[PDB]
Amino acid sequence: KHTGYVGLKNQGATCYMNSLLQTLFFTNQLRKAVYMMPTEGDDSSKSVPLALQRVFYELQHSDKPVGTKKLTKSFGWETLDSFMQHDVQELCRVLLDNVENKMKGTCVEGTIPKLFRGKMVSYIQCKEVDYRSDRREDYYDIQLSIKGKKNIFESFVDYVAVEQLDGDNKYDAGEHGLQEAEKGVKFLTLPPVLHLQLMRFMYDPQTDQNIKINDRFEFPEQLPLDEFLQKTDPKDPANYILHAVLVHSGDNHGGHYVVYLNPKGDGKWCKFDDDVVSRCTKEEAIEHNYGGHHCTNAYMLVYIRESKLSEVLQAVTDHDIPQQLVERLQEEKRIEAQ
Amino acid sequence: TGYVGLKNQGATCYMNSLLQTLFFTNQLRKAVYMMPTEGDDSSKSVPLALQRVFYELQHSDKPVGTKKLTKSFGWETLDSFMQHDVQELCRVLLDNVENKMKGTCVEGTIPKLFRGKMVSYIQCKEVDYRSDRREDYYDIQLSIKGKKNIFESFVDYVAVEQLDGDNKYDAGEHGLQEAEKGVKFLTLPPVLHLQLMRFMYDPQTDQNIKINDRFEFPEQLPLDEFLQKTDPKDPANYILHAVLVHSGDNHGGHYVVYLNPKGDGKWCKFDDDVVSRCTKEEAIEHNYGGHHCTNAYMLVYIRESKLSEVLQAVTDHDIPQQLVERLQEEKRIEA
Ligand SMILES: COC(=O)c1ccc(CN2CCC(O)(Cn3cnc4c(-c5ccc(CN)cc5)n(C)nc4c3=O)CC2)c(Cl)c1
Ligand SMILES: COC(=O)c1ccc(CN2CCC(O)(Cn3cnc4c(-c5ccc(CN)cc5)n(C)nc4c3=O)CC2)c(Cl)c1
Repeated sequence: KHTGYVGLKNQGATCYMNSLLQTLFFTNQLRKAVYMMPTEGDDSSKSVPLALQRVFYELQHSDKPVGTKKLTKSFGWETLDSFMQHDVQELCRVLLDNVENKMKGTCVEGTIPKLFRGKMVSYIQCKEVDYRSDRREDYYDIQLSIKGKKNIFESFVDYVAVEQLDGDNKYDAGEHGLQEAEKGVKFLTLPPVLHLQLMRFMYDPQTDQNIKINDRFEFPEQLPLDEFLQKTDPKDPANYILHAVLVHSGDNHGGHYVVYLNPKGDGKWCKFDDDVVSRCTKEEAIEHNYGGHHCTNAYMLVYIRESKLSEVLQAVTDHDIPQQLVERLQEEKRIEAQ
Repeated sequence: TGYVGLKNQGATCYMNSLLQTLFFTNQLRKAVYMMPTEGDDSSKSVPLALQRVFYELQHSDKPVGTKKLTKSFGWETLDSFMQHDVQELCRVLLDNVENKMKGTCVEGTIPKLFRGKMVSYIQCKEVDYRSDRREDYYDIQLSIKGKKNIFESFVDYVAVEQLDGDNKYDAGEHGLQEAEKGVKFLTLPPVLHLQLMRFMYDPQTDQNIKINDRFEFPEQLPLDEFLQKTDPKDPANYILHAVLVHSGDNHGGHYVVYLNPKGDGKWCKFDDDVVSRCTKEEAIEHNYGGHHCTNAYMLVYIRESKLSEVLQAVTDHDIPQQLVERLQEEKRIEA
């Protein structure tokens, strides 16, 4: 009510889910394209696209906290710990893959790659012979190492750092035999919506299963990324605006998951805590989640390219929801009300 | 502390708390070890799953897992535990074990430990008719809204209710009559499970909401004046054994339990895998509530006179060799 935004019910150990759902919902261009999916023939029992349409609809219209049971049912994560055994980016990929496939053949085909997909090069360059292997790869999200790094910039420096293949890890160069080489990645494109997960756990033998890295890790409100591009572009520099901060406090999957957002990209932040949505300060959304200098910190960041902000966050009206969809969900709600 | 914890493996809410609370019911634990579970399916048996959890809590150096248990009684959905009160889960477990103990040398352990008796009376005002009927109970739900403490809650619980107007009592001959109904406790069990009514329907909305009001409970609880008839050689004096605590507003809040397992006033906090010695004030007064939203929702009391028996020592010998061998082979196969 207060903030203009409604929250999501707490209905299980769904960990990152309500955070990710709010984050996706406020990707306005995505929300609109999801509204356009042709789901009239869909089975309301099995359709992930319809379930996301329903959730987004309620988030746009409802005054009361929105429920998500049909959604988790639709993509089959219903056990006591099914969310504990997946990272947030896997849930994102399930959701986005479903709706992307559903958009095939429609006027919004390719929305998901347009918003979230970038491209990178992986190379192996032989040092002592002349042979290089190049592999262009798409990515929808980036996992950044934080252990030993102070900020996003050092994480990106680490990401594109050259690795040496020598000694017992020499590269199989085919007819050139075993060779000393160097292996690394470079960014070719950065997408309009940039999903960064921070590596906040670590599966090491010395730590048995998984411990949470609670170290301080700084991210800026404004992130410039041109220097990590293979080739910059003067008519659109890679300047990114912080949009979402998904936060975990505690040490285990019983910890507290919340998400901070400035949904208009205007620097005015709210905290989304399941059913409770509250106005908050910039400091509480950003610095306070850097981590102890004490276990409350960010594990995922969403950035939007400056040049794409107005389009990615384009206004959404009630009229943007097609009439059939509105009547189907209204009838669901009337059937429930009886 | 000498005590091991339980793994966080889901939104099990009160389960780990209840589990520790029942494990440190030493007499219950011993009787659980004695159940004849040798022919039981290691996947179907709730009694075996309880034996296995208890054994691990007694021996393991590492946080103890609970998955075979939750499978055994089939609460495996995302919100299985959100839709049940703690006393329902306790009853599921105790019904399972009690039934398994039928026809065994420990038959009756569950009622002996947890089952008390009250009388429910209906007394007619204008005619001469009184109906007395005994009811049994394993737990008591105490109203806290507008109650200062446990004493006032018990006073509310035995308070007389008027059956008048359009809810007159249909006694048997005198016809519809104006009467008054109430309960008195006939007996109080050696182990007293008290759930506090910490949620209520709020008219201002239309959900259940959590009452975070202050509510006091004592370390020593005299309950004689709530009996129908007292016993001058054995007054109903109880000692606080467990404080099951919830902090927050919702089932995503934080569940912990405080215990003094030996009845000696040396208190520990059980937070899943973390078991930490703590002050008496942190177990007791700090969980009264008032304005964190951290407070007791369940209390376990033990009759003073029964203390040393309920908390009788349990040794490795008390676990039959067949059960030990079965669980050992179970963890051998896990390789
Ligand atoms: C046992 O109790 C705990 O210890 C504990 C419980 C919950 C949490 C919070 N949740 C952590 C996971 C989450 O999905 C964020 N997230 C996602 N991916 C990660 C990868 C990573 C890197 C590379 C690749 C290959 N391409 C795949 C994954 N690594 C190394 N760490 C993470 C990570 O934290 C969402 C929040 C934490 Cl922090 C600790
Ligand atoms: C928005 O609110 C929340 O999301 C919220 C979420 C979790 C909790 C904590 N959990 C509360 C339930 C718990 O089972 C304790 N418990 C048990 N039985 C109760 C009855 C009662 C009375 C009579 C009868 C008929 N014989 C049956 C039940 N009533 C009226 N209240 C309770 C109660 O609190 C365990 C801990 C709370 Cl406090 C609030």
